[PDB]
Amino acid sequence: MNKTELINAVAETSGLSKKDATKAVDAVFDSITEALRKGDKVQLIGFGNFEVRERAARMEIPASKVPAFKPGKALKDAVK
Amino acid sequence: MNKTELINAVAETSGLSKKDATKAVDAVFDSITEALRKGDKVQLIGFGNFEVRERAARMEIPASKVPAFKPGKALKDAVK
Repeated sequence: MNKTELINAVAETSGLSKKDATKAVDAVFDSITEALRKGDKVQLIGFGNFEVRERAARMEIPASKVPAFKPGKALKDAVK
Repeated sequence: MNKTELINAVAETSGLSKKDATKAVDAVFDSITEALRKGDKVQLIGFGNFEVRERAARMEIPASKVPAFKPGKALKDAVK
């Protein structure tokens, strides 16, 4: 499933037009990206959580930030 | 940021009403969950990819499926 297909699925099940579904899909992902940028954690009931972890400085290799996702029980169970 | 706050952010930036933004947010996450359930991979340009990995059977511990996320370059760079 790619982005175009996700937008089509969102449009079809929500009743929004494809133009509005597009706006909403972009806003979801842009919002999550902005929250992480600020160093906040995005906690979504049922789905999972997004957070940023810092990878430690070492061996003359600087520290860096890594976006990460932890699946929630609901997603873990649906996939099993 | 929790789900309610994500919905508010989506409503505010997309121009949709909070009721429609709710529908769209749920559809995004339900769609991604359904795609994984089917064993498909969700590839979203800029953000990242979701996929299911099988954890191997071993030591009289059965195999199991794990939902996973790989961040895309765009998200990696925005967060750094």
